Amino acid sequence: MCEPVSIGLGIMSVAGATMSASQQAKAEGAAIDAQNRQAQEMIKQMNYSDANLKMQERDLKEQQMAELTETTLNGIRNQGVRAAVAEDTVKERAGITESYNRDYAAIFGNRIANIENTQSAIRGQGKIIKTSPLAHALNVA
Amino acid sequence: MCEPVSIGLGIMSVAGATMSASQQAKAEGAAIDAQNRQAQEMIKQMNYSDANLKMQERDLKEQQMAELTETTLNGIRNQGMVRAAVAEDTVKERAGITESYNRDYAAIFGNRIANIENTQSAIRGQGKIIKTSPLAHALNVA
Amino acid sequence: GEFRTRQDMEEYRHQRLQDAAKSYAEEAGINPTDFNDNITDRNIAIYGSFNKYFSKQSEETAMLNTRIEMNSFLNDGDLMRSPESGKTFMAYLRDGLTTAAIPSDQRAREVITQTVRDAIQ
Amino acid sequence: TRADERSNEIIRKLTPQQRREAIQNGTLLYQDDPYAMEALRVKTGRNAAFAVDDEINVKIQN
Amino acid sequence: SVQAPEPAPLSEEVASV
Amino acid sequence: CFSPKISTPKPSVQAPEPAPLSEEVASVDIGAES
Amino acid sequence: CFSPKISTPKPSVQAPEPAPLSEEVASVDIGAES
Amino acid sequence: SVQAPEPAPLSEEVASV
Repeated sequence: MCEPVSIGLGIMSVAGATMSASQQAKAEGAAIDAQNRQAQEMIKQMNYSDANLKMQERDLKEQQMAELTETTLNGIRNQGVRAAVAEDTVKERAGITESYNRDYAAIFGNRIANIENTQSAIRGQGKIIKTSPLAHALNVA
Repeated sequence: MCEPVSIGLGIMSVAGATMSASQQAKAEGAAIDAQNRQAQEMIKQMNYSDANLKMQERDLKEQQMAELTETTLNGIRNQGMVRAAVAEDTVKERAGITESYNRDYAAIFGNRIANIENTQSAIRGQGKIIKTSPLAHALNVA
Repeated sequence: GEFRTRQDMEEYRHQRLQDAAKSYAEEAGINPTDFNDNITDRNIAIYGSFNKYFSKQSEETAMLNTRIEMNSFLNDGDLMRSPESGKTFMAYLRDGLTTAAIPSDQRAREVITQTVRDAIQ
Repeated sequence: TRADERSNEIIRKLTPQQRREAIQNGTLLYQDDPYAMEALRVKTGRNAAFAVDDEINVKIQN
Repeated sequence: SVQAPEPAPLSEEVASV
Repeated sequence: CFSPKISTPKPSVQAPEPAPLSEEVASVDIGAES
Repeated sequence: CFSPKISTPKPSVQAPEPAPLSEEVASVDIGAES
Repeated sequence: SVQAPEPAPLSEEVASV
């Protein structure tokens, strides 16, 4: 009943969201930082390949590895495909205003085809056509 | 717990890694020094040859002796005696090591230095003492 | 492996030396003001022992970085479903090898062997 | 400033395969090669920023 | 609720008159 | 007497699977050698 | 609320040995007289 | 876990180009 983070969660549970955003931000982020540091520390001491490990170590690693997974912004990370295939201050973009809002004038007058949320939409030879898992699963089987 | 050298274990258990190096050094060296002093005083009383003692003293000495063993730096100690057995610097003079006790890649890669001088007798020396493997040696005799 | 910086080892060694000098001088009845025989041949051993450990730690951290990057790459769906997948992996591997980064070729063999097992679930 | 600069110039004049085998045999090098440290800093920064931004984005979509 | 988030798109297609 | 708050669970991926079979008819021997 | 610190024990050697037998057939008599 | 330590070598042998 004296740990800095063990009272933070309790006081958040009791008081609730009656305070401003920053206090809730810090109170939630403390435990996240602690968890990431612990998991990274355990992972460092390990080996890489799974053919050189015992049973208990393999189970521990496979259980605790998954907390580093990310799902939403993979494409932005991976776009850096351009090097494998070949061999911007918002204003130059079309369909986006300076305040990161949609520009209706161009999209309604000039008949803009698509909106370049990210780079690589200018010109483009990397394709990357959207798919559906179930169609592929039926196709294979 | 009131004992002067026993409270160190308690403060180590409670406070922990937030402490600096010197305090850990004191709190961990007190017990080791006490144990070493007790061991020396207790060994100094008996005889030398183990054919002249009672069985209790034999077992006691065997159990108590292990606290004084050394395993790592034996070669540096024993280097002195072999010199006289066979016969009858300031770091800068060494090659491959800078004054800051770090490796000198320039000399290693340019002058083609065969060996790095850890200790003395690296300069010349026909005594050899070449490393071997215990398991192959054991298989040799059997 | 107990310390993380050279200065900590320096201070720890100095304090232990200062305690041990008196602790050993007391027993014989000898006044401490009256131990520096092979100082060089022990300094050299200590410094080598520290440097090897530091190097091992650094290379392991590099391996952790590479593991995270591989895991991030492997989870995108359409790129794997797209008919251009292996070429990107080979280009990434070649770029990683040709900039130090991945230390030796044993590590490259290990990562190549592991990726096949990963790309099954 | 440092007295190990000469080590830096002679280290820099090496074909990458030479450095690779020198590391592999373990004889020399690893703390004085001016590329690994850059790799660590750049990749650490990328990892931290991307993790934070992904967490906030998924929370907003929640 | 919140069964699964929606991955961010590279670029998006629209239409006009 | 207060305003309780909940926490959003972390998404987890483990691949879909059909329901397990109760009888579980599988190989009769365990061990690589045969 | 606490930060325990572990220590490193000193290695000790007493010569390696295989596992002893169950019956341990040894000399039938006791003492040096024979 | 920990393993047995290793005694400091007397000299090292290296290679070159």
